[PDB]
Amino acid sequence: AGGGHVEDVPFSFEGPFGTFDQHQLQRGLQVYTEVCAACHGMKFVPIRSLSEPGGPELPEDQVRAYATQFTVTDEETGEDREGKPTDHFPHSALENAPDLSLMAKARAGFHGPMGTGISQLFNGIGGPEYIYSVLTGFPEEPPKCAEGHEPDGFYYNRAFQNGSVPDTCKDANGVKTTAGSWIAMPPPLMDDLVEYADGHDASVHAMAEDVSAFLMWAAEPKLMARKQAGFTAVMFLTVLSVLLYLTNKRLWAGVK
Amino acid sequence: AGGGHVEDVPFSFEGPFGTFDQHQLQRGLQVYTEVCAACHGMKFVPIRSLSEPGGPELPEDQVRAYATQFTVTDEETGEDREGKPTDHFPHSALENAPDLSLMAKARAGFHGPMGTGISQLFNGIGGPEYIYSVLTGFPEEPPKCAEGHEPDGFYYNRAFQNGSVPDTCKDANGVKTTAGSWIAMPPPLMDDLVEYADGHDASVHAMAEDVSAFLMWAAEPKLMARKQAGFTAVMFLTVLSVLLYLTNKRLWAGVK
Amino acid sequence: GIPHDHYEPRTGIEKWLHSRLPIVALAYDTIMIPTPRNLNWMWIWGVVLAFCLVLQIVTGIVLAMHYTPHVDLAFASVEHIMRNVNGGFMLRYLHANGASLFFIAVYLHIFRGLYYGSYKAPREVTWIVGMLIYLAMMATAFMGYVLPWGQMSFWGATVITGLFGAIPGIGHSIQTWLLGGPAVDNATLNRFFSLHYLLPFVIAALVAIHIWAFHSTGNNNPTGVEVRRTSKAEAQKDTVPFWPYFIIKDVFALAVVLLVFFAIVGFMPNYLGHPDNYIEANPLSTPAHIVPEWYFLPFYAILRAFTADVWVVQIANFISFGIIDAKFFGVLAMFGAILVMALVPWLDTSPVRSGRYRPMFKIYFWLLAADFVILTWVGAQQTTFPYDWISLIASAYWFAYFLVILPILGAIEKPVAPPATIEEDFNAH
Amino acid sequence: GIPHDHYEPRTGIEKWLHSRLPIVALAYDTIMIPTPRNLNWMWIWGVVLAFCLVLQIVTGIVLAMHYTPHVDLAFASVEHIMRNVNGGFMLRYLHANGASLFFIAVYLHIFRGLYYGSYKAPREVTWIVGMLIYLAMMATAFMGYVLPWGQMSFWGATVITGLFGAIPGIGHSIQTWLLGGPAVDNATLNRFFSLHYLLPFVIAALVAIHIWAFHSTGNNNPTGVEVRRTSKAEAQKDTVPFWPYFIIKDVFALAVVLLVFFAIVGFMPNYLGHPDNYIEANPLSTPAHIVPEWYFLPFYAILRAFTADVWVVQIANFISFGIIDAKFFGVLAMFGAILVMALVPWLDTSPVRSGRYRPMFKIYFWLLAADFVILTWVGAQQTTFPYDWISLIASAYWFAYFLVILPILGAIEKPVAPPATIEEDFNAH
Amino acid sequence: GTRRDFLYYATAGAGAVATGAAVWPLINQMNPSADVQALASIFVDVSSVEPGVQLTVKFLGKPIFIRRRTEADIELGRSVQLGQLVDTNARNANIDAGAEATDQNRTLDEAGEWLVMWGVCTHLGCVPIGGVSGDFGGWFCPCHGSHYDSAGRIRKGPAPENLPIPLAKFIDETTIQLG
Amino acid sequence: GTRRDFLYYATAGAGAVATGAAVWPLINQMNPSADVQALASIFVDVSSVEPGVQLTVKFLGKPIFIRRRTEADIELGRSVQLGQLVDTNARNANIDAGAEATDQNRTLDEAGEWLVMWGVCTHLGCVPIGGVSGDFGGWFCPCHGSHYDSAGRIRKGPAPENLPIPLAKFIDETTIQLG
Ligand code: HEC
Ligand code: HEC
Ligand code: HEM
Ligand code: HEM
Ligand code: HEM
Ligand code: HEM
Ligand SMILES: CCCCCCCCO[C@@H]1O[C@H](CO)[C@@H](O)[C@H](O)[C@H]1O
Ligand SMILES: CCCCCCCCO[C@@H]1O[C@H](CO)[C@@H](O)[C@H](O)[C@H]1O
Ligand code: FES
Ligand code: FES
Ligand SMILES: [Sr+2]
Ligand SMILES: [Sr+2]
Ligand SMILES: [Sr+2]
Ligand SMILES: [Sr+2]
Repeated sequence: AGGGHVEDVPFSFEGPFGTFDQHQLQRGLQVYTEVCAACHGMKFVPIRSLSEPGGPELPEDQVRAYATQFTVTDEETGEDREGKPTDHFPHSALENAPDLSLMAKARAGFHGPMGTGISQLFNGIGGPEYIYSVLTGFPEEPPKCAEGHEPDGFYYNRAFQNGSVPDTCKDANGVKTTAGSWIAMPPPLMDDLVEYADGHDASVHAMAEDVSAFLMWAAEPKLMARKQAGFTAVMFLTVLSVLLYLTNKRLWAGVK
Repeated sequence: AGGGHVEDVPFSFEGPFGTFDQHQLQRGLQVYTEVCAACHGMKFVPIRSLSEPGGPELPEDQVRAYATQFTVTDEETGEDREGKPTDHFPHSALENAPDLSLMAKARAGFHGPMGTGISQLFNGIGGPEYIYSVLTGFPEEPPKCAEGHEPDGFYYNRAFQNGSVPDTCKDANGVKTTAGSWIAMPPPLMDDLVEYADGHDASVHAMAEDVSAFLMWAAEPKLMARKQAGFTAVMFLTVLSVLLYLTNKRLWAGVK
Repeated sequence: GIPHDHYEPRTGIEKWLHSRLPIVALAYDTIMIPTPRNLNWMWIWGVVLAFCLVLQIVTGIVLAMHYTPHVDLAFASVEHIMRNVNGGFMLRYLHANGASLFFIAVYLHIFRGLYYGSYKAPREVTWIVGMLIYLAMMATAFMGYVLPWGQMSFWGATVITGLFGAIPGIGHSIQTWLLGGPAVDNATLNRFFSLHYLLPFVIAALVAIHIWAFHSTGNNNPTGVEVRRTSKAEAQKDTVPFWPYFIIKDVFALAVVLLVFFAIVGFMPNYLGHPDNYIEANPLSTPAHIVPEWYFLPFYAILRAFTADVWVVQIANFISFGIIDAKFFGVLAMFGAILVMALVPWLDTSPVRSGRYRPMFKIYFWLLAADFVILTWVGAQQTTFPYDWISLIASAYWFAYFLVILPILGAIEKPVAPPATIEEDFNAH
Repeated sequence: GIPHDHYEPRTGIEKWLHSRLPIVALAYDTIMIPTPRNLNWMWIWGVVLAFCLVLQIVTGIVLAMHYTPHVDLAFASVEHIMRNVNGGFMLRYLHANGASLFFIAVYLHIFRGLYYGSYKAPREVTWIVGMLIYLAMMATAFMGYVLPWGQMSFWGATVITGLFGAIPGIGHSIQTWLLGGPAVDNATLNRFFSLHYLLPFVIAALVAIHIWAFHSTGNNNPTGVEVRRTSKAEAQKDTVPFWPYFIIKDVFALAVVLLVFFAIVGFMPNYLGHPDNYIEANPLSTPAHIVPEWYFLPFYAILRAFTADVWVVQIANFISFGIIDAKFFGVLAMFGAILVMALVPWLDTSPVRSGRYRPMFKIYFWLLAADFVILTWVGAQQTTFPYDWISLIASAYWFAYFLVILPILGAIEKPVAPPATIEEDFNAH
Repeated sequence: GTRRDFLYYATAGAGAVATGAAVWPLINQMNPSADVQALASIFVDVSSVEPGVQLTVKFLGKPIFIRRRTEADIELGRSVQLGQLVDTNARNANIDAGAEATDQNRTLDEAGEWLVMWGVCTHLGCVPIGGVSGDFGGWFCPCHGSHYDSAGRIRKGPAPENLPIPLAKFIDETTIQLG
Repeated sequence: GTRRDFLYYATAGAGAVATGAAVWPLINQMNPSADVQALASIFVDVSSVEPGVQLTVKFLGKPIFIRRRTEADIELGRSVQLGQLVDTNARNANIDAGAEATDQNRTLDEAGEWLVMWGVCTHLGCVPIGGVSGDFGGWFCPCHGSHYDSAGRIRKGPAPENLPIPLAKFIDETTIQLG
């Protein structure tokens, strides 16, 4: 495989003061339920977090109503039942569809110049920015080298890297000539496939951005709490450092 | 409840040199499969141990044939299948039927004179001897205090103690007057209910002793290794104690 | 510091090491410290405790390589060890009965200290250090008993959170904090396992201070007469080095102890245990004949002896306007048994150290030994009559011995003259 | 022992305690040892490591109260901490990045020792004690990375059992023993968890010996001149007590370190990790872009640098009649990097302590500093050309520095005169 | 000098706050997580519970007792006077906390036939033995020897209070709503 | 005197033997248990595997590769000579251990279309990447950089030997028996 390029998205959560857009996560939640949930699942995400702070923050009744659409096999009884807020999202309905719980942190969107991590140091891991590129990275037609040579059951994506490539597209010494590769996921986003609550734009780029934000929140629900605590510890230890500096400075005066 | 009396059985495994009777556990295995297995289960006992040393020690093909009768839900696949030697015996088919894996060590058959543990010190815990008393402790008719007052679905057993008792059988200050109490298990053993391979006697007393030994092996499969190892450890530390004494005696000789 | 002789580097390698890290010197001064030469068989229990602590830790680490701290798998993971892990059956019984050996040791070790006045000065630090070790051991052994997750394991865990739950006002909050929820659940089992791993190392750290404590002051002896420190040659008459005389003697007794102990583990590993812990945990049903471990029974009796109708409890109840109820009073009595035992250096006012030469003290001491056994025995018995009052009479004497008798004893004692020196006692023997 | 002054009990309580357990005296003699007054900012990493070791153990013990060592629940149990446990997301990132802070420290701490010759006598014991700490840390820190049971975690565990599986003859036996089966399975995770809890306490035990080691001899200094011990008044000109002059200085630097470190954990907790460990373990698929932690990459390069076509490997193959293949040679090279670094007191024959006054040594040191960083950098790169040869030059220079250069250096060195006393360096600056 | 002593206190105070601010995260982790906080009510089908039969159901980690009391069990509660009781509080979440511990205040129906209460001994949280046990024809705790009557009130033993009664109500003729 | 010094040797030996007999159980415990020892054979349904598609199946905890090789892959294997190979051993459990590492000795059928081998890199046990990868049109190991040819033979990298071939045989036209 490899590590290539990505479309840089100014997500709201990016940056030291970045925070989730509450309406965006509700939009991304809708995209997941209506499109992605048909094949994918989130075996690790509790449904109750849709009302927890630093997230979509829905009313508990909407979470209660939203959870009922999912079927859950009771751990004790054994017979299926309606979904409660205490249950997790179901397993991936499609066997070979990976789980989307930690996808926004399990993929790197940026790669250091010479594997030096300089790009990641300034741009981040790039998970939510990589998902946006895969959804919007399905071209109309394949590359010319593959016309009449596509592996059956796969689709070309610019941003996907772990996919097969026809031998007719490889050069003389085995290196692939295409930017991307052939992914097994059909194009999941089609223009205006979803109608949002707040009437927000539902383009392919918009849905990818919205669902990426929701997919980032699913992977790291406590991001907004972490940055509050981090800034506090930074501010506090700075005070401790400043006082320790003046204390250390005055103590050595009585020697030299 | 309480702790009452029991029929003292000279089990072969009792005593410092006691060892399991290989043929006896095969009979107890037969009694479990044909009678007890209908309601009870052994969720902790691996089926493979029916050929392991220090046990029934059947041929692996017979164990392989014996294991196939059980249905098992594959942990990975999900679809049912025939039972392998790697699987355990099934859960208790009857919800309120306790698991018999550790029953032979989870019940005390002896009780100290005044709760001083002297009886256990000389007779053992008495688990396998208590099971024999429950199986053989079903009388023909109930006690006279209970004649015409049996709770429907319960049966009187002399040795069982944790069962309910009618108020008509208790004394003036709340203490029950009967030796035993009412258990929810119908008498599972009937004379000659099992036909053995070698034509061995199939009385109620014989089957109870045989299955008790099998239940002791199920609870403690490694008993024969423990007593050999225990005796071994005794021999080494005995030698070490003796030599340390003579060294200690000669070392201290030059003082007093 | 007793007059010993310094460590002198003999070989060349010893000289190379001694100029950088004097570990061989500290080891020599430590293992060659002068020890009184009149010790009888009752001075072995300190060494026996050292082996047991190593045994539990060594076997414990092994058991942690196959145990699973989870309610759905804990009890199952233990039966995996018993049946499938090579030699796993011996190691578990060693860790279980080893704790029982580890606890008959401390009581014999403790009762030794009470008879010979090893708690009186300058040995307060050694005694108080010992008390901290005892609390860790008691807390440690319980949390280990929760790990198999049997019927006894589950409801034992429910009780201890209730004991901290018995504090007025903040108790109910603390009970949730200890439990990690409304009731005993996976959060309780998982944390009890973590602390059960931690505290034995904390116990080992305390034992170092415990060992350091008596080396600075010196080992007590049956006579109570201090070692002569006016010259190295006078000390040599009153003392012999720790190694090899008492190392081999204690190691000899250790082999005899292990001989007895391995015969238990080899032939009746369950006599000291309770069969109810071989039953899967049932949150909806408690056994009818609960009996804690024998080394917890005496404190189990104290917790039940003070019911709501005891006269003394009603006095405290009225004085506190109902604050001190039966629940809170019972917990204080149970923990109070440690506190009165810890404070005994400041309650025994007799200036005579050894109880061998205190005739009246001998009577009251041997009653306490019987009292501890009686307390242990009644803990397994049913709460009905007459066991309720026997445990109350026994419980009463415990506090009377430390808080009432020992202060009173120091005044009316008619002591006997001890020997002039340790050498005098040895020559008669 | 440097000339300090004894502890004198002042109050009555201090007299009461000092005649029983001189714990206040040992603390005074330890914490007031005379330290050279010319130490620069490179002598802070010892205190930072002490804090880090407390941090990992303290946070680590907490994490064990919610982790479940089981393949079906391990990866899930981590996300339980991240999402539901109050503040659990911070504790994992602290314990995770804390290991990275704990490992940037040792290398700067080690390179300080290599530059200033703190491994040369009388400080061999401090170095060897440190090397044992390093080995425990590397094995310890790895097994923690196995516990989340991600894709990176699973196949890493397969490697280590293969590393001991690469030994001729006995390797396959050890590999089964380490794995507990044909492959990495539940038996492997359960035992690795037990050792990850144990070894940090063993590390703490070594740190005590590490602390005792340099206190007995005295802290090295940038000049390399030992403290004058002819009189208490001359030492005071070359030295100041450890407390309060250097304790506050180290604590000050700690706050600056923690200031930087908490911003990492607060704003980019995953930059120092690998995203592939957020994927559940797959026994049937290995990731395409494996990258171990940065503190294992230099040893990752050495394992891959010695392929079957390397010239040096081919020579060893014939001499040993085929026993030493590329696999076994790579393992020997990886551990050999420790052995050459562990044996550096007996390879550097120059009698000058501090490398500040060794001009030729300085070049090879800074190349070694670049070499260690370069080794780390290639670990993330693919094995293809030209990276294949770069890792071999770097690997070759590592053994050349210790086995070839440093022995030769001691003869042909042209050292520079150090200052007459530490005071001269302190007062001139 | 305010610039002098202040520094030798703020530095110590910052360290004290640092220790405190570093210890508080380590304590709060042991508190219950979000998965346990969000438990909710349940519904029990008591259609086949004859008089004298007790039905034990788990709720919030603990057992809840649901006994259809017999003719005799009802009277024993109503015969006891408020002065004879150890605890004069009903310990019931439905009625007010100050309510008296009458038998009609411990049951759901005026006939006193259905007794619904926490199966949590108020001493230390064990499960009392059901049916007709103890010295008062009620519940007996085997952990330390607490005796309750047929109405679920403490009469003898270390337990201070009566068994608490959860928020319970009949939603229809044959279904109980706990919590 | 043989009665004198001898005792100060046997006493140490008894303690040493006691220590040794007590230490060996602590080591042997880490060996595999009975639950893993009793794994057995499996059956794979290769009915719908077209040429070029690889089928990975779990067996004894590790992956087994089942690739139906393409037209180009088969001849590429047969083009390599025994002298050109790093390892001349076939490492096959069916045929003898001494068999040569020819392409015809690495497959089950004489046509060389079905290749069945352990998906266990012989270096340290990783899973090589399938399809057509590496510098020899075969398998590439991402752990340390081992390149295999289209027949599954090692050509370049740290791996000493070829990928082992399990005891495998076709029981019928469309089913493989592993183990
Ligand atoms: C079935 C009709 C699908 C729907 C609807 C969605 N996805 Fe999917 N996805 C599907 C398959 C079969 C696969 C496996 C691809 C492979 O090559 O094996 C995937 C994979 C993904 C991935 C992983 C990309 C990677 O780097 O490996 C992502 C990030 C992903 N899918 C995202 C995604 C989103 C956001 C969707 C809703 C907008 C969605 N998928 C729908 C099948 C299907
Ligand atoms: C259904 C027809 C059963 C068969 C066949 C066997 N047992 Fe049973 N058993 C059954 C029930 C419903 C119960 C629960 C009893 C209760 O009071 O709750 C039991 C219980 C036991 C016990 C436990 C005794 C105790 O001390 O609690 C034992 C030891 C036991 N059963 C043994 C046993 C044996 C050996 C059987 C085959 C010969 C057997 N049972 C068959 C129901 C049924
Ligand atoms: C792990 C538990 C313990 C161990 C390993 C241990 C070990 C020792 C050792 C080696 C000694 C030196 C003399 C001897 O061996 O008897 C000793 C002495 C002593 N111990 Fe302990 N002990 C433990 C627990 C306790 C406890 C719990 C107490 C009291 C509550 C206690 C009280 C004493 C006393 C009073 C002495 C005599 C000190 C002296 O004579 O100076 N010990 N112990
Ligand atoms: C002072 C030291 C210790 C004491 C007194 C002690 C005591 C106990 C006791 C009484 C039990 C219950 C046994 C049973 O119910 O069958 C137990 C269980 C357990 N202990 Fe310990 N323990 C100690 C140290 C340790 C250590 C250091 C570890 C791990 C490194 C450990 C790991 C375990 C485990 C995993 C169990 C559950 C498995 C079992 O019961 O066999 N223990 N312990
Ligand atoms: C938990 C890990 C460690 C801790 C807490 C620690 C702590 C310390 C401390 C407090 C000092 C005194 C001077 C200073 O602060 O720099 C020191 C010195 C030193 N350490 Fe470490 N250290 C650790 C690991 C290591 C390791 C792994 C090595 C080498 C492989 C090492 C080598 C040295 C050397 C050479 C010195 C100088 C001794 C002297 O100047 O006399 N340390 N360490
Ligand atoms: C003292 C040196 C230690 C080091 C260098 C260390 C390092 C690590 C590392 C690198 C991880 C993987 C973190 C991740 O992948 O997110 C980890 C995980 C873990 N460690 Fe440690 N550890 C140490 C001590 C301890 C101790 C004493 C415990 C005591 C229980 C502990 C318990 C755990 C647990 C439970 C995990 C899994 C949970 C998690 O990854 O957050 N560790 N450790
Ligand atoms: C050396 C100390 C540096 C402190 C950490 C730098 C934090 C700035 O780094 C940025 O943090 C953002 C906050 O999440 C991330 O979104 C960005 O990806 C990361 O680059
Ligand atoms: C104090 C040391 C006593 C050693 C243990 C006594 C062993 C005798 O005790 C008997 O051992 C038999 C052999 O295991 C068991 O079958 C009996 O149940 C047990 O009572
Ligand atoms: S726990 Fe119920 S009376 Fe003590
Ligand atoms: S593990 Fe496959 S080449 Fe190293
Ligand atoms: Sr961006
Ligand atoms: Sr018998
Ligand atoms: Sr009265
Ligand atoms: Sr060549």
